Amino acid sequence: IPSSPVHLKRLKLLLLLLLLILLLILGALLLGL
Repeated sequence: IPSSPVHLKRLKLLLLLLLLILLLILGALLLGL
């Protein structure tokens, strides 16, 4: 069954957002909290 590109877009957006939040916390980690 085909998959609309919008689904893939949201699946990639969610991953990018997760990575952004991860990177954000990896910044706080430099302060210790």
